[PDB]
Amino acid sequence: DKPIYTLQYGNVGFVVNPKTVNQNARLLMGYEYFTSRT
Amino acid sequence: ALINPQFPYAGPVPIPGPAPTETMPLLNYRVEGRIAGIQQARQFMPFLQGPHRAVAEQTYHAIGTGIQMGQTFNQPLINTQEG
Repeated sequence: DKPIYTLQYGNVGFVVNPKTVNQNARLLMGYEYFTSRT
Repeated sequence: ALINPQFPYAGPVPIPGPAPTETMPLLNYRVEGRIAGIQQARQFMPFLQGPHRAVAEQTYHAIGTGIQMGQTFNQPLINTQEG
């Protein structure tokens, strides 16, 4: 209902504060979005 | 509607009806409503009112300096053709 859109309210970020981090840890991010074709 | 003679539809719901209640009354509401908490002039946001740059142009400053100095080598003299 209110898509994340920088330029509407500064840079935005997705945050994760981990309690435990093993070797080779990583976040796989998946996005669903609409965009502009200039 | 169809009415059929001789069995006619009663000419009304008549006087044998059972008045079941006198609960018909909606008591008018009387009330005083006050929403008066101190208001402070400000709200905090991450950003309001900015029209952020999607790309900037390239930008620069400028300088020059020096003097006019030179080491030169010239073509030799030649016989003049005509004139």
